[PDB]
Amino acid sequence: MWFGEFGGQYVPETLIGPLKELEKAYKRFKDDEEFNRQLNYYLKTWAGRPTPLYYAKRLTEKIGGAKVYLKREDLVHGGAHKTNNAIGQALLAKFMGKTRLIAETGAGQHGVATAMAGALLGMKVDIYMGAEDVERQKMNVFRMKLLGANVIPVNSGSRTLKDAINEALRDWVATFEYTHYLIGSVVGPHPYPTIVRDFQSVIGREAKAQILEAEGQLPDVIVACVGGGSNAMGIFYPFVNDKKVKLVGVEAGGKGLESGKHSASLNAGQVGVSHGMLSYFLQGQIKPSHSIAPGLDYPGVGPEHAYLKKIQRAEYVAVTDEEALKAFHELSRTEGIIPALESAHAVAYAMKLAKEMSRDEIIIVNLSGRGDKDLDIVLKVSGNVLEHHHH
Amino acid sequence: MWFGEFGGQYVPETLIGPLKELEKAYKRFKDDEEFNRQLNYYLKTWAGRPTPLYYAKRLTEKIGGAKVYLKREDLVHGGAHKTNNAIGQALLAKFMGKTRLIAETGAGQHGVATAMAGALLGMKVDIYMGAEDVERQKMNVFRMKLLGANVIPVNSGSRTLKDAINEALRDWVATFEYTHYLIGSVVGPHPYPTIVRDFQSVIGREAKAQILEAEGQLPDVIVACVGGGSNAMGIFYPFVNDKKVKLVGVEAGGKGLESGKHSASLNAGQVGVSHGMLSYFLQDEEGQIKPSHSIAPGLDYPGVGPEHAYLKKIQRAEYVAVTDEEALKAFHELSRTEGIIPALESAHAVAYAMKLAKEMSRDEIIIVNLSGRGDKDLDIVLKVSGNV
Ligand SMILES: Cc1ncc(COP(=O)(O)O)c(CN[C@@H](CO)C(=O)O)c1O
Ligand SMILES: Cc1ncc(COP(=O)(O)O)c(CN[C@@H](CO)C(=O)O)c1O
Ligand code: NA
Ligand code: NA
Repeated sequence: MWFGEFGGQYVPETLIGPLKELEKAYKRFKDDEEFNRQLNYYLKTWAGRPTPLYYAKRLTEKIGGAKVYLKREDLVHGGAHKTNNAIGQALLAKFMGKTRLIAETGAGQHGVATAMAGALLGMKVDIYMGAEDVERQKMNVFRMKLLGANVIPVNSGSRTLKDAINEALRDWVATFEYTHYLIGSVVGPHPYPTIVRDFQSVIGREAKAQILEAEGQLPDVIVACVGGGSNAMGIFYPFVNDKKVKLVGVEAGGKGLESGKHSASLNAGQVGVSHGMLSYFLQGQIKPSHSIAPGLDYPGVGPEHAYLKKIQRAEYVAVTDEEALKAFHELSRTEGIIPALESAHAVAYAMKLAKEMSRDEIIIVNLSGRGDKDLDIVLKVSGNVLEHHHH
Repeated sequence: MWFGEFGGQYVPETLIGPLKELEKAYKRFKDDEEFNRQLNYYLKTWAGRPTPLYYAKRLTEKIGGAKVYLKREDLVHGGAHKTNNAIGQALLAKFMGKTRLIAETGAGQHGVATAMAGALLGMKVDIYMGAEDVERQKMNVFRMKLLGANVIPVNSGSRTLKDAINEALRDWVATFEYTHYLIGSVVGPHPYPTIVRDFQSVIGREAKAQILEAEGQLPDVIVACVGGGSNAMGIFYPFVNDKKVKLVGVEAGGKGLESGKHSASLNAGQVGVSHGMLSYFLQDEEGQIKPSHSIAPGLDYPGVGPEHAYLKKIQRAEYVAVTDEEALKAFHELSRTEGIIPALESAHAVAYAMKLAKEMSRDEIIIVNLSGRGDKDLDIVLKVSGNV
């Protein structure tokens, strides 16, 4: 239910019924032999798990400090970690007898992942997406439609991710008998922060096994970008009880923390109740975020991160648009890996942190997705660079 | 060198030395423990091998015939099988002491794969690409630039893949002491058809282990699309000596085999010589190499590898064609039914597998090589199919 003070289930009575049935089913099926037979089968044969853990040898040597490893969620089917949660919850929906999936999306990656998982399991898919996001993500919207999903543009409110979540919750209240609302991050009312984190925890379990195989020891630091916080919780959670392992979440610093154009909810947000949970939200109404990374757009953050921040188990930092863009280019040129702009925030901070650390020490960076989806954004900025040759 | 009467080394004397040195180096490193340790390390940790073998259960049940399995080369780093060969040859080049990679590309996929492998290994990369292809593939050209590679637009001739290969060979003759020419398909003079097939054979070795693990038996048919022929050779080669396993290569039927707008070199072409090999080519009465057409950008090489010409000759493999229309329907079908957006090249294989499955029995098994993912093709499909 709660993570310290944070999280909870602060919703109207119309949502209590749907959420209670979801909790019961989840407790029912999470450790069921037949459910896990199918989930592991799809994660293996369809999604391509396990993803590798890659030693960024050239990057490590260039910086001249700590060893930089990359957990390669960019290689998951769909090109992002979102698929892990999409498969888990969609299979849960199938086991519950649901025939329809709905989901919110901002960047379009979770919408694509949900569309993919729904197509896989023969379920109807409607994706709620803010009209301003629909406009910025033409090709992800087209991907969703190719996969058999319908994209419902949300014209209410600010026409962004927060509004898409609002419309999806309204839909689910009416249609929960046959519809499962597939939330895409560790956010919303209980049991969603737990369910999404549980379905992303495979990342950390693989990473722990892989780093023990590669280095004979646990990492000194784990760095992941934090939007809502699902990829970060996925890689963090299996290391939480290893006190050796430092955990660093990287939020979108945008145009600077002083500018008020960022998505650093943990850093500069206010504690409040929204979307059925107590957590940090940026504001005194909740406002749309800003980041070069379309995926770091949720105005709040998961309550388990708010908890880990308060008990000082994880540190949370910010990286600017400029810094993330530099890391996008650096990783591409140095390791031949084009990262998602979300993931590039984590790469950017890991590079700064590696410089200050010892050559015997180990950083794992969660590479939450690949950057094919971001090429239009990077082309637009790269085309506008003045004297690109000598700079 | 020869696959029956096909293959050879039809190059000027200036390239015999470089090809001899490559052949010597390859024979040495192919079975070297350290070379193979490093290659397998990069294929595992960087490229993400093994790729899974996926049972397309919904597609199988919709068609109501044979079991359709998909070898998921769409999940290799870069999104296509081209990476397997790019790493192999780039590592070979590094072991030979070379500092520079050059490569041809038409669709841009091999160009990207070469740029990725060169970036990984700290080598300079120049990609030769026909100006007509540069214009069609601006995002792949941009990918190559992001990876640190220099794309050289080829303005001579027809300004397509055949002209890029000619310029690449021109470069290599002058720069071979420090440059490796990283050919992207099972084409060119010996030893390239052999080397590329060997570096793609991992696909078939995995697929064989995976199908035995899944079903306890070898497949009845293997279906792969055939451009130059590398993804097909990769999945075919380990099953060649298994007599019961049928091999089906799928060429681009384009607007139709009678339309004169296709890339079916085995089905409709003539025996000829180009790019250092004796093989099947689409060539006119003047002996000149015709333009290829296909909705799939990657099925644009106007010939085919000599090992496929051989397998056709001895009737070990069958070669068929699938039209633009059929490939496009399969692109949509797979996306909707299995949640996998395939490359348009791979969709040719999917299209034929769907036709072939319907005729066959429910107990029988088909493996389709899904050579790449379709993210690169979304603009093409948006234009041709339209928005929804
Ligand atoms: C590749 C990638 N990496 C990271 C994130 C951040 O989300 P997380 O903090 O839940 O991992 C996103 C979010 N993307 C969400 C929100 O916009 C979506 O609807 O697609 C992403 O697409
Ligand atoms: C995804 C995919 N699948 C299949 C093929 C066909 O080539 P093959 O027959 O060598 O596998 C290609 C070729 N693509 C080549 C030739 O245009 C390139 O330079 O990129 C491809 O990109
Ligand atoms: Na946020
Ligand atoms: Na051809």
